[PDB]
Amino acid sequence: FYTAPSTESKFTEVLSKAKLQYPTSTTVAFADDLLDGYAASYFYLTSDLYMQFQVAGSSQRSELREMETSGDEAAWDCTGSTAHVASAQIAIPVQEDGIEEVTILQVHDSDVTPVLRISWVSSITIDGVTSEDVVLATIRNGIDDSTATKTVLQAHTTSRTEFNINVQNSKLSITVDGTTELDEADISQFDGSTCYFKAGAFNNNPTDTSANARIKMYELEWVDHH
Ligand SMILES: *[C@@]1(O[C@H]2[C@H](O)[C@H](O)[C@H](O)O[C@@H]2C(=O)O)O[C@H](C(=O)O)[C@@H](O[C@@H]2O[C@H](C(=O)O)[C@@H](O)[C@H](O)[C@@H]2O)[C@H](O)[C@@H]1O
Repeated sequence: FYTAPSTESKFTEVLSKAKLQYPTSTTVAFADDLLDGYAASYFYLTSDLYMQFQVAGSSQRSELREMETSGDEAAWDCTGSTAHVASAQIAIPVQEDGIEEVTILQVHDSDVTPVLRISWVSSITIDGVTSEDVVLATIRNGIDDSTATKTVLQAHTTSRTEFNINVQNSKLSITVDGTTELDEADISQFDGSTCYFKAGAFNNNPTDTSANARIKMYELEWVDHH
């Protein structure tokens, strides 16, 4: 009985440029499936026109993965001269008890490393400073370095928030409601990698593997320029 996100033309283009993964990395719905009215408990359109992702379990996901309209997977040069831009209007609800971190946007390499995760976190400690209930940027220091650089972007609000990721020429910037919160972070450690965007709900390290992470997107698009 779930309404499909494809019924809203504001999502037609990104869905044509996406495939849906759930509850792990396996695709459950390709672009043509998504455009043909795909809907389920973990991926549906709310009555007020949010595309809502929901998932439970450790490291489980309901996530769109960037695709080309050709059906090729997106695999752009992570540090190339072409600008790649993802924009999303996201409402992060108060998360259920036991939900501790939810990744909502990513730049992922074509193998096994997230270049960037934007995530909500219950708590984070960065160089001795503890922040509670914030939205975080995490940039991995390398493919062979499991550590990452972390930057608080925003105090969590239930309000619809505009996020923009701009990647170009080995730098990455993030704006939140129009304000730069990460200014040209270096990602040269992904020279020679290819990359793609992801958006949705990716549940990291829950303390209740039964609780549902839930994320709502009012707008979502990804583009490039030359
Ligand atoms: C890292 O995030 C991982 C996510 O949780 C998902 O599993 C994703 O699929 O892969 C991400 C990744 O590998 O980058 O998780 C590790 C971790 O949990 O061990 C983080 O490494 C720790 O980070 C903290 C910190 O920087 O605050 C350190 O205190 C700790 O010693 C580890 O370095 C990593 O930063 C990243 O979040």
